[PDB]
Amino acid sequence: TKPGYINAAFRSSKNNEAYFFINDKYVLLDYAPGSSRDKVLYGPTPVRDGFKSLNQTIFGSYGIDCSFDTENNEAFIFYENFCALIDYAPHSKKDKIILGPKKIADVFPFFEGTVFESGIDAAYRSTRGKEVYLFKGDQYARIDYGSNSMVNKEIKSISSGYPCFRNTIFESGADAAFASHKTNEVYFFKDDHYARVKVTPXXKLXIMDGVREIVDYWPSLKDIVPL
Amino acid sequence: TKPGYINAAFRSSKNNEAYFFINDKYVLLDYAPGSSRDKVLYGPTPVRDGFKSLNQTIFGSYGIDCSFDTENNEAFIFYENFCALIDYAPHSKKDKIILGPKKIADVFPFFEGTVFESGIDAAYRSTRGKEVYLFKGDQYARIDYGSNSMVNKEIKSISSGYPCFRNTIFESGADAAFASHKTNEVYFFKDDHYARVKVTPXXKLXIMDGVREIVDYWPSLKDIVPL
Ligand SMILES: [Ca+2]
Ligand SMILES: [Ca+2]
Ligand SMILES: [Cl-]
Ligand SMILES: [Cl-]
Ligand code: NA
Ligand code: NA
Repeated sequence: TKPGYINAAFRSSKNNEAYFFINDKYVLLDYAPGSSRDKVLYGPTPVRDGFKSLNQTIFGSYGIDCSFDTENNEAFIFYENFCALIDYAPHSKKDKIILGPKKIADVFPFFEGTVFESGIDAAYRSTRGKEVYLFKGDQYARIDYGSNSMVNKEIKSISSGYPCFRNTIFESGADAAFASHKTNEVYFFKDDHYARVKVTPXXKLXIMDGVREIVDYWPSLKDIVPL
Repeated sequence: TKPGYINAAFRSSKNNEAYFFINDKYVLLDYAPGSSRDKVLYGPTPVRDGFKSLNQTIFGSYGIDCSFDTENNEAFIFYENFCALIDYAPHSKKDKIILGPKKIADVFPFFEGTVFESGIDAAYRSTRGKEVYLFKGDQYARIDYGSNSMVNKEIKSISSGYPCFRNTIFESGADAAFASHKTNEVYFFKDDHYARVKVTPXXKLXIMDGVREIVDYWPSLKDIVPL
């Protein structure tokens, strides 16, 4: 990810809302999926100011570079080789850390000695059980955070797993991502571009309307992107 | 540093007291300098329990691998490539972070592109002004935290700065160190050994009574080191 662009994202338990992490700040967006009533609810503002529990930690100093909602008001956040499980309390505004900060390889042992050990580019919550897809360069992992294991017991290339990404900028990786409130729809970001994808746990599907520009799709981000 | 051995140390504002950092825990010690009557004041205890402002940080998780006092009830602490200025508030147990957690080359930018950038081995407070000696492998630096600069133009080898360490387990580095309450005496740790040294911001040091065993010098730490 380059300066100013979306480096992390996750879906809120609050309907039709998502947190986007850029540099060392965040934006809370009502990304209005399936309509055009998008609006920025909060931000741009420092992670250290927004989520005070993160203020005097690595996440509050440097921001957050990968994430994904788990369940309820919880989400895993990453910065380089460290990660944390947080409660981002969207109603009470009373964020707390639940786990860590801990090295990725240690919260997720199966990642030790892989490309994810030193860091993760992007991730999103599967609709399926406790499954998660994570991306590092052109590689991706599918995990189960309840069993804390790799579902596909093998780390495979993105094109092997996302044919819709072949001959696109996403074939080689993503800046950030997040699962929509819209069942089985996923957003992938990369530079000033986004891909709205429809997935299905049976390997093969589609990009909806090709690769477009983030600010064309969400005019409310017009001069927030790049930051 | 091998597991169970002293990984960091700094001198307390309270007379003849010091904090020794071992694994993910620490000991508070009346180390009794120039006299005897050593006594363990607290611990061993997880850093995350004794210092709660650090509980949910990389320090609470992994411990401290390098440190040095500055002035008052403050100190710089380290863990790999991250550091933080803390208030250990010895009178009240109400430690708080004052700065960081943050990358070393970030707080001390002259360490950028240096052997110090990825981590520091040991450090001690100079009696002179706001100077500090830091060691990594077999070399060391002399910085000033007031001007936040390097006093010594160049990173020098240990044997060059410390003749007394020639042909000693210390010329290849140390695990930990701290300045004594007793003027210009410094303690250096390596495995089960230690050198009590008489420095003098200059050229000619001397190891008082040779290299000895930590537990023979501090009988109180005898069922504790190694941990
Ligand atoms: Ca990223
Ligand atoms: Ca050390
Ligand atoms: Cl993400
Ligand atoms: Cl030290
Ligand atoms: Na997601
Ligand atoms: Na010291």
